[PDB]
Amino acid sequence: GSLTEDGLSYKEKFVVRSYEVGSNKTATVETIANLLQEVGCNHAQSVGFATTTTMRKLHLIWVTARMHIEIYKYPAWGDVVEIETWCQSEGRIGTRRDWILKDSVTGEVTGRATSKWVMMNQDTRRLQKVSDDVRDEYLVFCPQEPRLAFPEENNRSLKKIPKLEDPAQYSMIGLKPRRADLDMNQHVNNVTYIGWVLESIPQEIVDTHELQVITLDYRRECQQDDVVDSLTTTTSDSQFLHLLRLSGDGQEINRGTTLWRKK
Amino acid sequence: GSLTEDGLSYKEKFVVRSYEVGSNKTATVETIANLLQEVGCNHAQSVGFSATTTTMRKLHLIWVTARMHIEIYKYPAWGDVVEIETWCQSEGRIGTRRDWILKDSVTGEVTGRATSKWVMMNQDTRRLQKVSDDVRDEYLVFCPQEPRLAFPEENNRSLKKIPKLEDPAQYSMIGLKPRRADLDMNQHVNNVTYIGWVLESIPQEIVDTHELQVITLDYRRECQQDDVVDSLTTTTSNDSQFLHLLRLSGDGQEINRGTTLWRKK
Ligand SMILES: Fc1ccc(NC2CCOCC2)nc1
Ligand SMILES: Fc1ccc(NC2CCOCC2)nc1
Repeated sequence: GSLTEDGLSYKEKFVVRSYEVGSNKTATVETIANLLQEVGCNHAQSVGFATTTTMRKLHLIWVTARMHIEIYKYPAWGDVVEIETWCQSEGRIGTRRDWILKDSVTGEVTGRATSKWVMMNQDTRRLQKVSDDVRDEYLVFCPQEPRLAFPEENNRSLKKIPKLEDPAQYSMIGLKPRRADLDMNQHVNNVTYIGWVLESIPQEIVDTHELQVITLDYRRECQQDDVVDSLTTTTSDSQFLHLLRLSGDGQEINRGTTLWRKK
Repeated sequence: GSLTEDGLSYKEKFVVRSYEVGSNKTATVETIANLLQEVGCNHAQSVGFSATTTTMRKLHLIWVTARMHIEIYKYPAWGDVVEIETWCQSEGRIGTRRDWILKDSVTGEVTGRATSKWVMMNQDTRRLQKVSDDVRDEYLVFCPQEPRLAFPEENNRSLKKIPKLEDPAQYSMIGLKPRRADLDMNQHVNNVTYIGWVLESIPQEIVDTHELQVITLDYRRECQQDDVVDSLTTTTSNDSQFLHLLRLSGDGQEINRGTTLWRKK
């Protein structure tokens, strides 16, 4: 991979692997989500980071608040997908990371994604606004004019998500992470929550539809010793409302929505 | 990736990804195992098995893993390039073998090696069977004719018999179940998931203070997408050795047995 000519964005090419595809021989949305985090990580490394010097001094880290992905075509096993990524400040609210996915052979846009990140103290887990000190440290690596993967006014990436009401239409209970679900810092990888959300969608929907859009809000982290319940209700194309909560006390960890198109 | 000059083996380079590494910032043994299956798949495709032969498709036969044996000297770090070479060899009518050698791309040093035994099985009845002369002749033209072994040694750990763990187990992880990411393109549980499940019953303190050097896993029965598994481990031993057993949560039907060898960091 490499930074682009202006040094304000980053591109990387990936060849879709045999174990990365589902039963239609195309990349799963979890493989796509892993590729998004890998290209994001390579972008941060390329510009010297993903915490700044002031963030390290104050024990602050970036945490995902929201992930939104729209796929038009899933790349097939053996296909090359090119992913471009960039960051932008959202004032003191936090930061945003966007991605564009393209078919390497045709140059056609096959997907797009956007994510909202908030600053959090590593130890107390207290959310915070971004200080002007940290904003100045990453502004030199971001486009100055707004650049959006989802520019449209009133688009799906900014819609409020309601809380699923019991009883859920579908459920998958007792989900728990194994060591492969953890990241290098021993926290549950953000992509695992995408998998857990999808576990409560009936297999018949998966067999007859393709996932077009997924919006996921992250409220609380699942610990390596926690147990999760995945809940889904049809709200409709087929649309669903999702809720992930702790198996015991019912504490919310995520809420989301999915939109599926008939094959 | 590409077939080598003689067309009897295949090589491919991989850059270790951020989500592929553990707490030491080096590739997990499950990432290594996924890379082994990917290079094996690319080798089959390169020689026209886009991995069953013509006779196998006619007779509804498939290759299934009977045993996987991996030894790692150095796990590649996040961002490192690892080169993997793979080849196949017939083992008469018993089945086939696939071997791998892992190297550090920069130094050319061997950092790991693996070997696997595969048996023929009817896709529908699940009945194991011997390799016919016709099947053997269809893949012999893609294998080295002289024996080529990743574990040539006359007393290697890749061929040792594994006993069945006796209850009570010293350690256990119960109620393990696959999610959609654990399935392969044919909706079967990926062979690498069983490696993860075996490792779930090793205490975290061993993982934090030791590095996994060797893993030998026997595959007896497959876990369905709706089955539930229990992972059992007992210490048998600076080095620490363990005996492992995976069995169905309900009736206790064995799905895998294995051994691991760990060295102190
Ligand atoms: F845009 C991103 C997305 C993820 C990331 N880093 C995490 C993903 C890999 O292991 C843990 C750290 N950085 C930037
Ligand atoms: F050498 C090998 C190893 C595994 C494999 N099987 C593949 C079946 C589809 O999912 C990816 C793995 N083929 C060849």
